[PDB]
Amino acid sequence: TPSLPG
Amino acid sequence: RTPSLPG
Amino acid sequence: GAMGSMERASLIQKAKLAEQAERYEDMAAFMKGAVEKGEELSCEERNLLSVAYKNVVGGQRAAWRVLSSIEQKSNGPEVREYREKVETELQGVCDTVLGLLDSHLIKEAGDAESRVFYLKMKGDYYRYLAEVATGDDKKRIIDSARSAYQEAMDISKKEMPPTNPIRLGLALNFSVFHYEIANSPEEAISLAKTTFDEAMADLHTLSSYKDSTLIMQLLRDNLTLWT
Amino acid sequence: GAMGSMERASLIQKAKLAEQAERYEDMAAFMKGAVEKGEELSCEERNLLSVAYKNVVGGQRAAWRVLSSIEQKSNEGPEVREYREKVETELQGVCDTVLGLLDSHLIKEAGDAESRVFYLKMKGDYYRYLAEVATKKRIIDSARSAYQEAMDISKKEMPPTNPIRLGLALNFSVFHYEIANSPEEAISLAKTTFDEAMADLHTLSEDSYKDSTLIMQLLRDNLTLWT
Ligand SMILES: *N1CCC[C@@H]1[C@@H](c1ccccc1)c1cccc(OC)c1
Ligand SMILES: *N1CCC[C@@H]1[C@@H](c1ccccc1)c1cccc(OC)c1
Ligand SMILES: [Cl-]
Ligand SMILES: [Cl-]
Ligand code: NA
Ligand code: NA
Ligand code: NA
Ligand code: NA
Repeated sequence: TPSLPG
Repeated sequence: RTPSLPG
Repeated sequence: GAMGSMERASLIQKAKLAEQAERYEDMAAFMKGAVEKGEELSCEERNLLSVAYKNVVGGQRAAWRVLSSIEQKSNGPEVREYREKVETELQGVCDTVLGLLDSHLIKEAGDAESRVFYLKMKGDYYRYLAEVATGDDKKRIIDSARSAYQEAMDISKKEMPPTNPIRLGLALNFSVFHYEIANSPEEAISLAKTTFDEAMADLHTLSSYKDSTLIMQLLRDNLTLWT
Repeated sequence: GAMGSMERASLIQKAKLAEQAERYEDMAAFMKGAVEKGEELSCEERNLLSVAYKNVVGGQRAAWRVLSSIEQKSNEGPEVREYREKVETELQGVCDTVLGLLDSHLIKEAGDAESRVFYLKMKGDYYRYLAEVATKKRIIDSARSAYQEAMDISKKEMPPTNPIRLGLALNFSVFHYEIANSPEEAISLAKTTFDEAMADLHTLSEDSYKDSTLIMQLLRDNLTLWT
């Protein structure tokens, strides 16, 4: 699952 | 620059 | 301490040059040197620190995942040995970031936004450790990540509106922690859902709308994958 | 050194894993350790060595160019120069490492033509990279001498379609154009190389035809750029 992209 | 061999 | 003899302003300048040159290890080392001067970071500087180390650890995480995948399929010692080498380097980077946050960015942070930013970052870097940890060490790391995230949550609910992008990104990452690391999908879903709903109620008061809605959609993507 | 206790075959295996993980500094260090075992490199191993260091120095050259451009614009504090010098020194260190491996371990009188040309071309290339940052005559002549020895061997011992011979001619022509201020020679070399390979393509299998024509296409790209 993706986390904050920055 | 001009390109050289890519490998 | 290799940066101890360089002026703070020179380290910040060189961090920006390193970013332009896509030299992220250099950028992180310069930002580490700047942090170790002992002064608070501005918002721009906090973002430089985070970008630099995320690029470094992100490359290590991707390499670790490649090697771990080769290792799973292979099941000589070489794949494991090299995976362990990359793992140790990743652990070193995370330990470095966690050391900067504990000495002394978190305690020195002068406003709620910066404190939440750093406590979230502490949770994130323990989470990166948790991805490669095993056994009792993993359990301790997981508890450390949860405690940092929860402290950030407590502060953001008292001091930030529910649409605040930093608050939203904290909830996003904490929910990812619950789902991917702590095997707590119900906590992950509950947190993402509550965060989504409480921000949605205030979207009409925003100019900011773009920023908050972007992170709300990141929460939504995870909810869809999760539900 | 750090690789001295590792088996040759394990170093090669880990170089291949490092490539899969895009960890080219590691790949280069493993291949250096393999070279230091003192056995000749196979064709596949020569390619691993070359790819690894190409990627390392490629990133350094790209960063050096970024910083040099910034420095030139700032010339219409010392930080830009200092950081460009830091990257330059690291780049020179890698070139010195490669040239050291070539001179101490790999360049021999008693090789097959394919290896002798491969390594002398490589020597020319790494002197050329040093020449890009030098301010130079002696480095330029070292590159020229290495390329010229490789050319002499390649014309006597390899067919005009041989891919190693073609790639050497491509890079020597780039040397003439970009480093040695000899664009007429660069153009003549690319032309005659292309034409002499064209005339012998009919002797090649489908596989060899693909390998040769791909490099011929690069020669033509440079010719059409330059004329
Ligand atoms: N992620 C956390 C801090 C650094 C990075 C930020 C950011 C980078 C650069 C300048 C400002 C902020 C970031 C980047 C892109 C998207 C997001 O969230 C959607 C955050
Ligand atoms: N360039 C010179 C030697 C290594 C590299 C080769 C190569 C790499 C990997 C396996 C085999 C050969 C290479 C790669 C891509 C293109 C070319 O020629 C155009 C050469
Ligand atoms: Cl290893
Ligand atoms: Cl510097
Ligand atoms: Na093995
Ligand atoms: Na040994
Ligand atoms: Na002439
Ligand atoms: Na043209």
